[PDB]
Amino acid sequence: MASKPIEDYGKGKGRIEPMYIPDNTFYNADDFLVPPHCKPYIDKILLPGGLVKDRVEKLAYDIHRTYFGEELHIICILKGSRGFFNLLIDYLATIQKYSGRESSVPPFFEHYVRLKSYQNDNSTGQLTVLSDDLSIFRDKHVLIVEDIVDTGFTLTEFGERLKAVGPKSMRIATLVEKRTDRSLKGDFVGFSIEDVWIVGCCYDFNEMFRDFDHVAVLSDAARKKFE
Amino acid sequence: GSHMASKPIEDYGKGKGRIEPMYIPDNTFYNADDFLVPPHCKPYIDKILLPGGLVKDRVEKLAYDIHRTYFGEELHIICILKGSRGFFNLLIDYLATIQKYSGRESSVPPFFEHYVRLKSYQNDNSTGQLTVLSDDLSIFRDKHVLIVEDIVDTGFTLTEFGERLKAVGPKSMRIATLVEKRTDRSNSLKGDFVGFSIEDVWIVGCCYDFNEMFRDFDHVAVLSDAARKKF
Amino acid sequence: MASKPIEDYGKGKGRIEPMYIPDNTFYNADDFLVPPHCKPYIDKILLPGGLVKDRVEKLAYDIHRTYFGEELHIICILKGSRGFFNLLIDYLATIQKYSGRESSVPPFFEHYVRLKSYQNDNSTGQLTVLSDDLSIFRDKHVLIVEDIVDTGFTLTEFGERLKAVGPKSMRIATLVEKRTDRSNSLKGDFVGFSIEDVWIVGCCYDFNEMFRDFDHVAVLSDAARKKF
Amino acid sequence: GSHMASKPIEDYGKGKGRIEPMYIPDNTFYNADDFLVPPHCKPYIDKILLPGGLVKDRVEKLAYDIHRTYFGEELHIICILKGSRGFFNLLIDYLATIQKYSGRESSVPPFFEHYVRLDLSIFRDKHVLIVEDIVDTGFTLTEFGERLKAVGPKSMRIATLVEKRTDRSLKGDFVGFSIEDVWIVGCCYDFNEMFRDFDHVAVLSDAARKKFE
Ligand SMILES: Nc1nc2c(ncn2[C@@H]2O[C@H](COP(=O)(O)O)[C@@H](O)[C@H]2O)c(=O)[nH]1
Ligand SMILES: Nc1nc2c(ncn2[C@@H]2O[C@H](COP(=O)(O)O)[C@@H](O)[C@H]2O)c(=O)[nH]1
Ligand SMILES: Nc1nc2c(ncn2[C@@H]2O[C@H](COP(=O)(O)O)[C@@H](O)[C@H]2O)c(=O)[nH]1
Ligand SMILES: Nc1nc2c(ncn2[C@@H]2O[C@H](COP(=O)(O)O)[C@@H](O)[C@H]2O)c(=O)[nH]1
Repeated sequence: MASKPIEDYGKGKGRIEPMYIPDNTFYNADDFLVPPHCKPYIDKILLPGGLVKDRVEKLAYDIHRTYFGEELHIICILKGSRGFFNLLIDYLATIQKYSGRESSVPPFFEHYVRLKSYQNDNSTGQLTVLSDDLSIFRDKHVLIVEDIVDTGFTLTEFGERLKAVGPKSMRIATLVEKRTDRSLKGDFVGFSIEDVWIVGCCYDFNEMFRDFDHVAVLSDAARKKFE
Repeated sequence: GSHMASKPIEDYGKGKGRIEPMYIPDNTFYNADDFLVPPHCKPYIDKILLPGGLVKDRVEKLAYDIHRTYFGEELHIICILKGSRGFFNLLIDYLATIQKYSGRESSVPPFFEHYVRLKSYQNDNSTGQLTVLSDDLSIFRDKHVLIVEDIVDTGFTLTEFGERLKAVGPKSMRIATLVEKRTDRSNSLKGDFVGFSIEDVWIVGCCYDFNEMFRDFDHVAVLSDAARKKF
Repeated sequence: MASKPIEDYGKGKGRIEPMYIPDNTFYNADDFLVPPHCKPYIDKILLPGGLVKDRVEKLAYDIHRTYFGEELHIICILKGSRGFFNLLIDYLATIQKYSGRESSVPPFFEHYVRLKSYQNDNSTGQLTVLSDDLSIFRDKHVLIVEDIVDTGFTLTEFGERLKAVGPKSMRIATLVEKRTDRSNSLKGDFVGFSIEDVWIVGCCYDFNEMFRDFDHVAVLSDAARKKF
Repeated sequence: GSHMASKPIEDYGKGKGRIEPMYIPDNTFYNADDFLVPPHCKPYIDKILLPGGLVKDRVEKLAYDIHRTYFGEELHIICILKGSRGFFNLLIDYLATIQKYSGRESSVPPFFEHYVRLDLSIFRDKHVLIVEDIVDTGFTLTEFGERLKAVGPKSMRIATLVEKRTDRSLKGDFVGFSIEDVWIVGCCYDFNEMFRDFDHVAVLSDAARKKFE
């Protein structure tokens, strides 16, 4: 199951659809443990931390099955928090420890890549991305992990830089994808949500939600407190 | 309810002053294909009522609520004896972690865990077996007691046991349960620390089961016709 | 492989030996998190709780290798929330959830049993606890789980009762065994630690509820025995 | 015997007033057969130095010690981007659980996490805890410490999982273990990715070393 044409990157072709969270749908914050300093800025919860963990477990099972028997290289893109990647790796490590333990099944490799914005030399002057050297990914099966997909610009621009070194396959894992006017889709996606700005778990806003372990929409009270 | 430790014995089973459980509306479910389900349970499960991670987040919040109610007090927790998957094991895990990291409360006796059976449990002294109480409840005289139960459907087991416990004169009596079913029955028993309020349906998964069919199913669901038919 | 002659019960034949803890060998209690109320009764620690967890993970793996692909019935000699059986089952459940053959092997069964034949105390909706009738184990592969083996009399007696219903195989898992001065003394098949003959508290073990929140294992002190 | 945040800056690297680390005597090991080890690692692992569970129990105790020292104060924790983030991640995990279940009695802003390469203005007048996987020569923390002192923090302490008894120097304030002068791998340390899925700590064998050097 690990081979996939390079031209299918960003299409989510043949993927298992994410959990769908309908528009303006939430849980009551009073039903969950929330930090006392965040209470004044949170009244509703989008994704409970426990529901995030159940979907990340399922994505790790889906990933382990797609690459079983193959050497896998997982890239952690350094945008915002490292939260989602850490949780995903923890479950993949546990599954690896038992499923397929009896073989010369080489364990997965982890890699950390940084990005920097760059203005190309063309008549539009539009932005793109510059990466760390990626030559080590030649002829490898690569999984790129990103906290959330919003416009899809980061993974589109990054994707072209990685295509240039000729990897064997390229897929995307992300915790959330937004339904927006704002095209690129992931292959292993946790949730599909409405077009709103979220915080909590691996997301933040000026460190105000650094100890909040559930996902919520950024409120006007938080924007105000801060600004 | 919660809050102040002391509470009139007469309020047992009324859920007075409690923090209301998470409300799960009638006929509301999740897609089983979004979660990890054992292959052998798949023919019997199309929809999930409560994902296992949602169950754990609610148990964490109930452990918080309980700790705040009994802050600075000696607490006796009576667990209706269940197996490894019972609700009391997860609740105790969270209460033990909160207790271990509450440094300012080191002078308060840590909680005491007790096991009860609802029929006469016989034993032999000093033979190292588990101490399970049944006929003699005298150790609870003048103590703060919390009874922990997997689910309140009719609650008759808790009403009958509660009348026996009252006769020894405990200082306070409260109930913790993961799930309470909605009923039109008047004056039905209610818990004080309740995880979820659900429609009156029969559930399996997590601490619940039906002829061992869902012994490794880590989410809660309504017992289906195909599973009822398998027997 | 799951097969094993019934007469080999209690011999520990063909086992993987347990981790050996030498005589008078301890860790400093100041290096670990200990409940303040227990601090006056604990100066040395025998087994840190994380060392207990690493050995339980290894035992679970050993058990999974022995019974892979077979129908397994695990007997918990009744204990509460801190019993060794709960921790063992947590790791066995994880290996089972990710075993590699989750559609082609039957998941294990858990049973709750009393040591002696008392009158059943069962009722509808309550935990099934077996006492007087052990007949469900006829022709089954059975694993009996106990917190610790000292003299071995408990498991010898219970063992004779289970042999009367004719199980397919019988093995024993225990966290600790004691190095007592006997010959032909019962021993387990999946054992966490071999320790010197001393009386222990902490984790699944206790002494008059004094170590109910103590998550490491230690020897029982005279200060502790004095109090009570 | 103190658990208080204030501390003179000139005490940085001296380990003054610390709780000594667990002492692991020279030539003391555990049998590797008593633990779960990845099959591909087995031929390179002669014996184990520190079981993963022993590491976790020591990190939990360090986290408890850290929480008491800064209780009620705003704390800024720096993860030095040198080697693996394994030790920092485990330490933060325990500190976060203690914080979530500790004093819901107001104020005390929860701790902050920061990642530094190898600019510092944000640490002026702050309580700072610098986290490093292991201390060998002490050169990394001596150099970085002089740059941090320049911005004028309120206090500066160090947390590290292991310190080595090298040949006759910098010491941390919250230290897991004291070991002999050997090169280690596994759990939160690695060598050419060879021990990436190994959950316990061992000494790097010459067979492993010679595979790359
Ligand atoms: N906190 C937070 N960050 C977001 C959100 N949507 C996008 N981002 C950030 O913006 C980055 C760029 O996403 P893009 O628009 O390129 O797809 C993401 O990697 C993420 O860090 C959001 O809703 N909340
Ligand atoms: N599996 C399952 N057991 C239930 C359900 N409702 C009640 N029970 C069983 O009935 C017992 C006593 O119910 P109670 O008296 O507390 O309403 C519970 O401890 C539980 O084992 C249900 O929906 N599913
Ligand atoms: N707390 C504690 N209980 C023990 C110890 N040794 C034996 N036991 C208890 O004594 C029972 C009988 O052990 P036996 O001598 O029959 O093997 C065990 O099941 C256990 O409950 C010990 O060192 N500490
Ligand atoms: N894997 C491993 N890395 C070490 C060891 N000793 C030192 N290092 C690496 O060397 C870096 C600098 O140590 P220093 O000599 O500056 O104290 C550490 O942060 C760590 O990444 C060791 O025994 N094993």
